[PDB]
Amino acid sequence: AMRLPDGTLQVMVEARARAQVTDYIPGPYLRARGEVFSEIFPIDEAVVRVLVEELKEAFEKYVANHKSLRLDRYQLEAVKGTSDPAMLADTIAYHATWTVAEKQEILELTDLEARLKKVLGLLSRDLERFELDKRVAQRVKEQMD
Amino acid sequence: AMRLPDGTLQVMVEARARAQVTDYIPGPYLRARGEVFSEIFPIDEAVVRVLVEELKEAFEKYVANHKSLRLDRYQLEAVKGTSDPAMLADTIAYHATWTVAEKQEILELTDLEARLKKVLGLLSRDLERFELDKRVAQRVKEQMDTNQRESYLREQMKAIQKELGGEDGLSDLEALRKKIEEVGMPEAVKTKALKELDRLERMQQGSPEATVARTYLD
Repeated sequence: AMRLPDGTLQVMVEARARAQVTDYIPGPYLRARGEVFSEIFPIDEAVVRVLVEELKEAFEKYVANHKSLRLDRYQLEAVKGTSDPAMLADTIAYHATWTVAEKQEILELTDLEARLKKVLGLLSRDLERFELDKRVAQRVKEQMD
Repeated sequence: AMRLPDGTLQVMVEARARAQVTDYIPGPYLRARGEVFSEIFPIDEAVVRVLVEELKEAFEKYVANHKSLRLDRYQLEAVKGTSDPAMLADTIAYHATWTVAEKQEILELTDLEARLKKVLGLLSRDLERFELDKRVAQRVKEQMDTNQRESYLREQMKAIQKELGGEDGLSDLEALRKKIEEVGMPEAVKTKALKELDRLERMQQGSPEATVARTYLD
C-alpha cells in the first residue's frame, strides 16, 4: 500500500477476479459493485484449456510476424503454468498489440466464452496484417530487383 | 413420505407395473380403481439389453455434451447399477425428459424397443444440433475476423491516402464510393461495380482512369 499525490502513481495491483458494472451511481465518487474475489472459472474447461493452448500457439506464430511492433512473452511465459485460462487469455491479449480499448474490453469481461474467441479473433487479424506485411515486404524485395 | 419445504407437495413412491382404468367418475379427484399388472417382459431380452446399453451410451454422451455447460454426471449412475432391463428401460425413459403426452404413449405401450429407438434418435439429433450450433458460432467468429481484416487493410489503404497525393479529392472518392455503395445496386450490377469501385481506388490525377471512373460510378 503506497499511493502518490502527484505524477504517475506507483501502486501494485493484482487482478484477483473479473467483474462488471451494474450499479449506475454517478461519480465522483463512483461506487460500482465488483464480483467475488474467487477467479471466474470456465464452463468447458477441458475444451477451454485446449483453446488457450492454441491461443498460445497463435500468438507464438504471431510474435515472429509482430516484430515491427513486438511485445514481450516474459510476463506471459512466467504465467503459462497458471491453471486459470482467463488470465492467460488476458495476458496473450495484452502482449499481442492491438486496440487498448479492445484489450480492456477483453480483460474486464468476466465470461471466457466471448473472451477466448475475441483474443483468437484479433490474433487472426494481427497474424493476417503482419503476413500481408510479409508478402508486401517480399514484393518490395522482388520489385526493387 | 417426507415434507421438503419448497411449496410443492410430493410423496416418495415405488411403482410396480401399469394398470387399466375401469372407472371414469369426474373429479378432482378421481375414484378409479387400478386393474391387474399389464407390464410384460419383452421377447428376446438379449437384444433388448443391447438396445438399453446403446441408449445408455447415447445418454452418457448426451450429458457429456452438456458437460460443456458444467452439468454433473448423476443420472447415469441412476440408470446404472441394475442388471435387469425392466427397471433399466424405465429409469432411462424417466431420466430422458419428454412431453407428458409422449410419456403417456410410453405408459400405454408395454414393449420397450420403440421407445429405446425413439429416445436414441432424438438424443442423436440433439447432439447434432448442439455441435452444429457451436461450429456455426466459431465459423461466424472467423468470418468476422476475415471482415475485420478487410476493414483494417482498408484503413491502412486510407491511412496512406493521408500524407500522400491529395486527401481532398481522394476523401471525395471514398465518400463518393460510399454513396455509390449505398444506392441500392442489383447484385450483378453491384459485383461488376465492385471491380470498377476498387479501380476507382486509383489516385485520381496520376491514374486518370479513376478520374473518368468518378464520372462513371457517379
